[PDB]
Parts: sequence; structure tokens; C-alpha cells
Amino acid sequence: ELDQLRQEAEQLKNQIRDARKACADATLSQITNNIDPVGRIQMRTRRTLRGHLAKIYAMHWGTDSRLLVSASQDGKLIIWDSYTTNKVHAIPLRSSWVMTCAYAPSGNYVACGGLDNICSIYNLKTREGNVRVSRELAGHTGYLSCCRFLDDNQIVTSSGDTTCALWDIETGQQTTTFTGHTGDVMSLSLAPDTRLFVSGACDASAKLWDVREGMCRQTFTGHESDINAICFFPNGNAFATGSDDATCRLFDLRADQELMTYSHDNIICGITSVSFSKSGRLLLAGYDDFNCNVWDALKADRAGVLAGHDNRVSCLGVTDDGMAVATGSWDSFLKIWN
Amino acid sequence: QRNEEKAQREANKKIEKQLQKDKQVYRATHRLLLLGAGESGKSTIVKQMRILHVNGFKATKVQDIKNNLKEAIETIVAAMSNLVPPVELPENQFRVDYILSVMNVPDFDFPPEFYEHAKALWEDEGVRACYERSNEYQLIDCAQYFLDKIDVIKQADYVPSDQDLLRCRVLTSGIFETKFQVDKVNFHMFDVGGQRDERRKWIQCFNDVTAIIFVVASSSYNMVIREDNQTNRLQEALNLFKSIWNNRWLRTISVILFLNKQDLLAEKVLAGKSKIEDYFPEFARYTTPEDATPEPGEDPRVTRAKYFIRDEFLRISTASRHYCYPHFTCAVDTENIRRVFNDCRDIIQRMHLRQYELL
Amino acid sequence: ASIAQARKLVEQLKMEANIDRIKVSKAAADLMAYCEAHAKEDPLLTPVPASENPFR
Amino acid sequence: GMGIVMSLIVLAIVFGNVLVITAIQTVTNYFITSLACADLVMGLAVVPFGAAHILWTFGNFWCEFWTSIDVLCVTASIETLCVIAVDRYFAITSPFKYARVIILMVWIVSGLTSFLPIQMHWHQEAINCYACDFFTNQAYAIASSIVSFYVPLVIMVFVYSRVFQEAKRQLQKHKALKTLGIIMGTFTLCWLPFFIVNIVHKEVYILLNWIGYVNSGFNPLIYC
Ligand SMILES: Nc1nc2c(ncn2[C@@H]2O[C@H](COP(=O)(O)OP(=O)(O)OP(=O)(O)O)[C@@H](O)[C@H]2O)c(=O)[nH]1
Ligand SMILES: CN[C@@H]1CCc2c(ccc(O)c2O)[C@H]1O
Ligand SMILES: [Mg+2]
Repeated sequence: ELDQLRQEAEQLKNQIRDARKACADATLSQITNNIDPVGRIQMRTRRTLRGHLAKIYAMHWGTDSRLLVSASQDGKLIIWDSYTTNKVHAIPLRSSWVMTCAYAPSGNYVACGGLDNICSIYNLKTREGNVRVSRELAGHTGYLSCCRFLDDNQIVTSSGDTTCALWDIETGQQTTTFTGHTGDVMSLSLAPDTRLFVSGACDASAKLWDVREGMCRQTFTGHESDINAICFFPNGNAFATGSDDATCRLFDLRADQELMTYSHDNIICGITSVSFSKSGRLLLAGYDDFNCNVWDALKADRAGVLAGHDNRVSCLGVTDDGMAVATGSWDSFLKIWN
Repeated sequence: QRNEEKAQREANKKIEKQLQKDKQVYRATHRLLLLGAGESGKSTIVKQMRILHVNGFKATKVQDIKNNLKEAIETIVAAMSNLVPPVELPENQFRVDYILSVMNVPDFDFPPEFYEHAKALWEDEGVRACYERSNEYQLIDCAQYFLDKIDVIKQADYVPSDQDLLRCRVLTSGIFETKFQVDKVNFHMFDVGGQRDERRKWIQCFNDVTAIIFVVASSSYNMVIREDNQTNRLQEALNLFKSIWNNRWLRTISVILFLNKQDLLAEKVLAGKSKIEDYFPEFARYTTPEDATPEPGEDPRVTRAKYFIRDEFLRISTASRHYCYPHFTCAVDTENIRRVFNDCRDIIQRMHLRQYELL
Repeated sequence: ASIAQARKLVEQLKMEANIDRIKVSKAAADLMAYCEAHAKEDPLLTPVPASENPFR
Repeated sequence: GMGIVMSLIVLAIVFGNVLVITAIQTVTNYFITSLACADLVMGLAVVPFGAAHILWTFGNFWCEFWTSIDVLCVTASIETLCVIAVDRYFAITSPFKYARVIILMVWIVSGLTSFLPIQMHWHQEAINCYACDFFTNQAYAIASSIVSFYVPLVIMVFVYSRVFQEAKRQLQKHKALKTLGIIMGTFTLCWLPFFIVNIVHKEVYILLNWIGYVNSGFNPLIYC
């Protein structure tokens, strides 16, 4: 019966926790207490991009680290030119509620999600110099939360129906399907080699799926509240998480354990987005207290503070070459730091 | 080459001109959000508002009326074996097994054989006895209207009327939105209708709507939620109203309150049967407030019941920038909605918002 | 029905436990080694010259 | 040396007006900019007047320029408050409404009507002045006084009454009286006595003008 089965499930959880204790040899701080502090970090707004009418919900950088795409709550995607602050396109939308955007590695397609359950995909370079909807993916229920590109013909989504699927633009059908979460899926991030990806659920848990096989590998549950953003270390063997409470942690794959916790006693707000740097030394993290913060990956101390949006930070990103840092906000403003 | 720079600047100028032109429309629109519990009547208002102010408001539609008729007749007959007290009726005994056989099938009984003997079951005395107590089992609210209209739908070329389209029930997946214009000004109203969720993490997106419309059923006080034996169907709405009202994001948003199914409530009180005091024990000591404005045709007995529901909802709002507007509506009556919205608009939410600097 | 659901959950959990792990000391050493190698090629830590900066 | 204290005191009027100007945004906020800009010009006009009482009139042709500037500034401020009152009341009274050019209209009306004649040059005592006392006969005042104070007050008295009535009815479906008093009493007490004094046609009349220049300065705080 269920009582016998429920006993077996509890008879295995203790084994996981007991085995994890034996793997712990020393904390991260003990092995990294003999390095020089980075020091104060200060950088100013090099450029400001304006033209949106409502709050920005997401953004993504191009592969060449020159073009970027942003999505707003009035249903407009616009592709900026970072160097000269010149708009290139302005795409109207069928539905005015949009939560995500993406930019293909080859720079030929732009995909936007939304609450309309449709992961519509656009085309950039084509005849007549016009932009039209290429395909619409509608086999999925619940509002979407992220979209990513593996190549020109594969896109991964994640919605609030406790499901993540890998699509196929040409055929327009779900190739695989990942299940197992007990809450809404909020964000995901692809590995540097595009072989694995993770997903931050709403029940204070994070998994590690496999693109080919389609099964869950591990599960980390060190948090105590909602999870809002995830990003990978540039190495590909660790990932940082930004939760609803002020804590942002850093897990490991091989060690299968949580390593360091980033928090301060004077912060009681939420977390919106996180991102690393080129060398994986800094951990930028947005906040809900009208500005941003810069932590350290090893010393775990706040170095510098980025402020000036006058409204909550809703998205964040770092270019491929690590030359600039871009942030969005809810007051129709984008900024570039350096 | 400066030609590329000139072309890029020209494109930027064109895009800026288009954006400046489009900015005017966005600032001149009012956005409204519907809310409430399931099976309350949210989508009916959206469909009706199209007919009132837009000219455009069918073969595929005629399928779901037939679908509604099949579901209602199957539920009433098949649920009798599940009622604990026996009220068993021998007519159509060979047809009861037929209904059970067709109770589960992807393809409906399009053949005219099913329609012929289905009328007898509706006219059977046992079914009417079973229908008399519909609180125990879950039944569609449009059962009586369609069952009596079995003769019209049988003939070919049905061409259903607008009134018959309003009482149809079709589940909605995505955003149900409409865009109409009232005189010079224009409006934009959108449903949500995703699925029941205790968290509702998408409530952050609606942080700038002018008003939130709340719709609650008033004739369902002796039924349970779809999850059987959960709670009183009215008590599930009261809990939802309190959570929405006391939310961090919706801190400066007014709420318009609608109480639908007034005709259903009026009929329930008149013909005895279940009493409110059985389910709500505090109603026994209630006294009608002095500032009462009953409708001319309303009997004195039913006017005491209308204001008890309104008081329960209003007490939560007044306990804790915010305002609440009560109303009495009947979504089916086409002319009825055409007056409340107008009167509600009269005392504009906007005048109050502008009056904030000094009253 | 649900019992199957509990049957499927325990089947998945068993394969997760039989996984290889390494000590934290041999794991935390690699991350510290990685950051020191790629420290030079990071224009965010060490400020770039105005000539090399494309944004100014 | 009381004049130095008074001259230094009115020098503080430029402080607050500049800070409001520095902050600098909506459709109505553009109209409120005009009032602040004109008042700051007031400090330059006030300083020559204060020194003249202390005793000058160094400029034979510059004596009239100060009078023209003062008249233009006063009429511009009065017209600006009339415009803002009319705009607010019309917007509040009629819901669902369906700027730079307008502020320009009132400024064009002021600069012209209040400066053309004084530069233009359009009795025995006046002849003595020609050899910085201000002497107009000919009812120039009737046009300037009527077109710069009564026409503006008459518009302000009507729009504000309708707006307060619409405020008293909505509670039926206090602070309003206090705010309306703060808006109206200052302007009335600071300008209407001067208008009464001018129409009588000298130390008293000069004294009333000296008392009234500050009211435009206090204006930045009440509107802000
Ligand atoms: N008799 C009567 N029926 C009504 C009235 N208002 C709504 N109904 C019917 O009751 C049902 C209400 O459900 P819907 O119209 O689907 O609205 P809803 O339940 O809010 O929709 P969702 O919750 O999004 O599924 C429909 O069958 C309506 O036709 C009313 O005043 N009187
Ligand atoms: C005190 N200096 C002048 C004197 C006369 C005068 C003023 C303002 C408006 C008028 O219509 C006037 O006739 C004053 O500013
Ligand atoms: Mg619906």
C-alpha cells in the first residue's frame, strides 16, 4: 500500500543526507581565506537607452556583443545598436503581455514568449526587409517563463504548468518533455557546451536535466523560499541561484552540495536576476530595493553598488566578451555600465 | 563611409516618429481586469459587452449547444444511483442503459435516435424529482433552459440566436480580451481564465490597471466547490476576496463588485426548501438596514436576503487609497448591464484620483 | 492511480542515490585555480584604457 | 541700515524660485514653469527699487525700462496663475479630456501690452520727472489694471468655485476649504489692495507696491 511505499521513500532520503555529510571536508571560506581582496569597484553609466512606454520585462544580448533585444509590457520588441544608440527594428505583437525574449546565436531569429501560452518566433533577415511571424508553438499550457536557443532549429521553454519541453521549429512539435516539479518553473539556463540545463522551480528546488536522454540527474533543495533566477559559472561545473529571500547561494555539481551563501543583515527585499562575469570572479545580482549590488564569488563580500534606476530592476545581462554590463528596469529605461 | 551613418540615422528618425505617433493611443486607454471564482460569470460580461457596443458579436458554435444538452441529461439520470436516499421511480428502462453506454464516448450520438427518447426522460416524473434537489451533485447552471429547448434544436438549420449563445458554457485557455469604444473614449477589458492557482504569481503584471472588476455568484450558497465536500461555494469566494484586497502589489487599485444570478436567488428564497439560516448561522439575528432602496417589484422577504450578502463582502473591505463599489446585476438580461456600468462610470474613479491632492 | 504515483517517485529516487561524489577540498581547489588563470582577460576587474574602450 | 536687511531678505526670494526651476515633468508642470521663471527676474527689478529709496536714476533712458519690466513681469505672473487655474478647473469639471504654444500666447500678451507704451512714450509734475518717479495720467492704468488684475481674478473666482462645489458633492456620494483658502487668500490680500490704491488716481501707494512684490515670490512654495 501507500504506507509501505511512503516508508521506502523516507528510508532513502536519510541515505542521501548521511552520504552528503561524509563528502564535506572543509568549507569554501577555509580554502579561500588567503587571497587578496579585490577592493572597491566603481563604474558609471556610459549610455542610456530610452523609447519604451512601459516596464521592461526581459532582455538578451547578441552573440557579437553589439546588438540587443528588449521586450516591454506594451507589446513591442525593438533591437538597439549599443554603440550609437540607434534603433534597427520595432516589431508589434499580437498579445500585449510578454515576459521573455531571446536572440539566436546566428543572429537570424528573435523569439518572444508571453502569458498567451504562445512561443512565437520571428525572422530578421529575409526578402523585402520586413519581419513576419515564422511559426507559432501552441501545444503547451500555462504562461511561459523563459526561452532559449540551442541552434537555428531547437528552442527550449518552461512554463507554470510544472513542465519544461524541447521544441523543434521545422516540425512544430514537442520532441521531448521534462516532468517532476511540484511548482511553477521560473527560469532556466543552458550550459556552455549546450549538453545540460537546469531550472529553478517555485517549490524551493533546482534540478539538472539532460537534453538527449530526458531525465533528472540531481536535485538541490537548500533554499527556503521561491527561486527567481539561475545562471551557470563560466566553467560549467557550478551555478548560482537567486531566491525570493535576500539570500543568493552557489551550488556545485560534482560535490553535490551548497558551498557559499551571499546575504547581509540590512537587506530584506527580493532577488530578480543574477549573472557572473567573464572570469567568474564577480556575482552581479539585481534586487527589489530600486538598485543593484555586486558580490564576490570567493570572499563573499559586497564590493560596489549600482544605483540610479529609481524603480525595481527586472532584468540583467553581461556581454560575451565581458566588456559591458546592461540592466533594465520598470521605468522604461535601459542603462549600460563599464 | 558616412552613407551608412546617414541611413541608420534616417531609420532611427522614422522609428522615433512612429513611436511618437503610437504613444498617444496608449495614454488614452483604460484597462479593466476581471476576477472571481470559477463558474461565476466572468466571460459572460465580456461577450455581452461586445454586443452592447460593437456590431460584431457559427456552424462550429452549434456543436457546443448539443454538447451542453448531452452533458446535462446524462448527469441527472446517471447520478441517481449515487444518491444515498432512494427516490426511485419503469419508463425508458431500456434507455437508461443506453445513456450509460453513451456516457463515455469521444463521438456524440449525432443520430436522431438519441433525441427521440431523451425527451421522455426529461418528462419523466422521477427525473424531475431528482432535479428538485441539485445541491448534492454538480450540475450545469443552464440545464433547465436548454432541456426545454430540445424541440427547436432537433430541427435542421438551427441558426442559434444571440440569447442562446449567451447561456453556452465553453472553457477558455488563454487571455480573453476585447476592445470597444464608448463615444469618444475607448476601453480595453481582458479576462485571465487560466486555471485555479493558490499562488497567482502573475498578479504582478497588473500593477497599472485603472480598476479591477470582481464578479461573485450570489445564488450559490448551498453548493460546494468542484473539489467535492470542500466548503460552501460562497465561503470560497469570501476567502478569495480578502486575499486579493490585502495584497502587496494591489495597494492602490479600486474594486468594482458585481453580484450576479439575482433571478436565481429570488426564485430559491420564494419556494422554501433550503434556508439561509441553515448554512449561515449569523443570519438569524439580521435586521434590514434603514438606508434600504428596494426595487419596486421585489417582495419584502427577498430584500432582507440581498443585503446580508452585501454586508458580508463590504465588512472585509471597510476593515482596512482603496475603495469598493457594490452593485446588483443579472448578466443574462442585456439591458441590465447597459445601465450599471454607466451609473458606475458616473461617479468616476478618475475624479477621485485627481481629487487626491486636496479633497 | 495515486499509488502508482508513489511507485514512480521511489523508482526515480533510487537511481539518484547511486551517484559518484568527490571531496569538497578537491572541488573547491579547482574553482580557485580557474579564476586565477583567466584574471588578465577580464575588462571588468582591471579597468581598460580609454583608447581600447569601445564605449568611449 | 534697515534697508540692507530688507534688501538681503528679498535677495533670498531668488533662492527658492531657482531650486524649483532646477528640479524642472508633465503637461501641467510645463505651465508651472512660467510662473517660477518670471519671479526670478523679480530680484533684478527689486534691487534697483530698494537702492533708489535708500538714495539715484543714473540712466536717463533706463528709468522707464525698469517700469516696463516690472509691469510686464506682474502681468505675466497674473496671467500664468489665471491660466493654471482655468486649466485645472476645466480638467477636473469635465472628465475624459480630449501647452508650450499657449504659455507663449500669455507671454506675448504681457510683453507687448506692458512694454510697448512705456518705451513708446505714448502735466507740469511729469515735466519735472523728465528733467525715477512714475507718473501716468490718461487712464493707461485703467487698461493695465483691468487687463492684469481684475480680468485674471474674475476668471479665478469662477473656476475655483465650480471645482470646490464638485468636491463637496463627491463626498456626499474639511481639507478642501483649507487648500482653497491657502490658494486664494494670499493672492487676494497681496494684490487687490494695490488695485484699489491705483484706481484712486503717494507714499501710501508706493508703500503698497513695496509690500506686494514678495507675494509672487512666496508663490513658488504654495504651488510646489
Ligand atoms: N440564469 C443565469 N445564468 C447566468 C447568469 N450569469 C451567468 N450565467 C450562466 O452561468 C454560467 C457562468 O459561467 P461562464 O459564463 O462560463 O463564466 P465563468 O464561469 O466566470 O467563466 P470561467 O470561470 O472563466 O470558466 C454560464 O452558463 C452563464 O450563461 C445569470 O445572471 N443568470
Ligand atoms: C510699482 N511699479 C508699477 C507701477 C504701476 C503698475 C504696476 C503693475 C501693473 C500696472 O498695471 C501698473 O499700472 C507696478 O508694477
Ligand atoms: Mg472562460
